[PDB]
Amino acid sequence: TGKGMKIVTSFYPIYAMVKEVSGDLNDVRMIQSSSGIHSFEPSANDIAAIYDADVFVYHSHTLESWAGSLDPNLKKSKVKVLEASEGMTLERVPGTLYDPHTWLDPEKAGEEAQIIADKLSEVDSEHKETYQKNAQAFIKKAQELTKKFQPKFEKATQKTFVTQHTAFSYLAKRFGLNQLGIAGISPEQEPSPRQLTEIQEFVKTYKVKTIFTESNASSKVAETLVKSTGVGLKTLNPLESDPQNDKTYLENLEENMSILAEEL
Ligand code: NA
Ligand code: NA
Ligand SMILES: [Zn+2]
Repeated sequence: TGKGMKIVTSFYPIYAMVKEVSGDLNDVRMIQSSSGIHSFEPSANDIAAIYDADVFVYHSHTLESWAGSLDPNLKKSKVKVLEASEGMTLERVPGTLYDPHTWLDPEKAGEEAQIIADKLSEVDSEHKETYQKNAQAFIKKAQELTKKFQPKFEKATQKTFVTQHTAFSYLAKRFGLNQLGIAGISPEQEPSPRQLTEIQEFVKTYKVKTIFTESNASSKVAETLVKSTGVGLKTLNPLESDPQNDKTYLENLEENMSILAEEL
């Protein structure tokens, strides 16, 4: 063919992971309206752009809540709608609600790459070879990232970190670390400020030096935490936006894995 399969994609970890699985094969574009995956709701335009694509790929029913309820066979469409984490077992929001933030655990990015290739290679049978090997490398350089880093986080310099929202729960757990998010699983679940007072002392108790913000401006509520008791601000990417740059997906995961481990 002289085109490829037109493929729409919810947000970055998906963008990057379909693109890595496809290599040079398909027309992979991202819903790229822009805003923030947790609170984002597709315009009539994006909806029509989905129904217009050959393939649409999202992360999970627990994140992109519109997606279930996309109705191609009714709205006269022929999209393959693909939930890339389908089957993947998600941890419950602690103590109904589940943490979607898989992609940040190198192993789990790996498993999601696979699912992608599988579903892609049933939909576009010819290119099964290209998908399964692109994914295969991916999972391989992911298992290697886990290996490079397991010792880093072993040597500790103690455990705990605090991030702008609750995104690193899966990373942290794969590495013996424990995290605290200023916000809940989504950035719009902001503290209280009774919660703010607790997290304030958590910084003290567990003796934490850097609060990790994002660019993604909407945490003054973090800024104002150096700007209270304690000190120290550094930015840590949950990969919900794309940084663009050139870097691969795993290259960006690794880069923020640097930052976090270097902080010890
Ligand atoms: Na479908
Ligand atoms: Na092929
Ligand atoms: Zn998030």
